Amino acid sequence: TASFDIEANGKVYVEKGRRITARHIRQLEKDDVKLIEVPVEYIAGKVVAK
Amino acid sequence: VITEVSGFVRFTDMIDGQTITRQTDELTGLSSLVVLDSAERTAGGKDLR
Repeated sequence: TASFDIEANGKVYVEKGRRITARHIRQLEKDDVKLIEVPVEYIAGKVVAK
Repeated sequence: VITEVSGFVRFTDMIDGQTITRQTDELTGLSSLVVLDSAERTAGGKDLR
């Protein structure tokens, strides 16, 4: 459940609040979307490895 | 969840996005605000039943 707007190349793929479905995965795979922008609140939940 | 008195129904302590999600039924049309449990939502709506 993405808490932000997963978008790239000016095209909105996953809206803020909408969960990632299979169609969003197909869009992100067929369009070759790798780099995205995340807010500062998403990194607070992650755990550093090294 | 039938009631006893008659009147209007309003939403009290029901914030959209955290307490309730927007899950629109595709093959029927009659959508409804699906109320989630305490496990899926974060602490922002966990203490708001």
